Amino acid sequence: VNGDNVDANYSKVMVEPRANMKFDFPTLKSYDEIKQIAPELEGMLDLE
Amino acid sequence: FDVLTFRCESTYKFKSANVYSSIKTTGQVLLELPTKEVIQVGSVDYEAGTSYGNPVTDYLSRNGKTIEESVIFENAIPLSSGEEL
Repeated sequence: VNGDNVDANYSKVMVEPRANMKFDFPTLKSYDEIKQIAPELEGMLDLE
Repeated sequence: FDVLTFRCESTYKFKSANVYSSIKTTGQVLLELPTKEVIQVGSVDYEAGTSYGNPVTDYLSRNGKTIEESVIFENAIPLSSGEEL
């Protein structure tokens, strides 16, 4: 009755997934968060 | 009932080239008894507007065979040959 042109619009268009190869350097925390993890260690080690 | 023959008639009205504006499909359904008496079991009463096909015939197109009377031979035989005709 309603036709084969309409019932194709009854099924939904599904999304196939792809891969999402990123590189992902390790996630840098924020600096105010980085000093709750490590307390008063600032300016003590020589970085060289 | 074991088997049913649907002897049916249709009345179409159009709205475009292959859409229908209205369909009226009536008909009689038939049962063959073992004593060869044919008694009607019921009726068809279909009526719709703005359709794209007839449901009654499309149901019978797949779920049953047509009562075929024009039985065609495997190889057709010519009656007369030459120039006679």
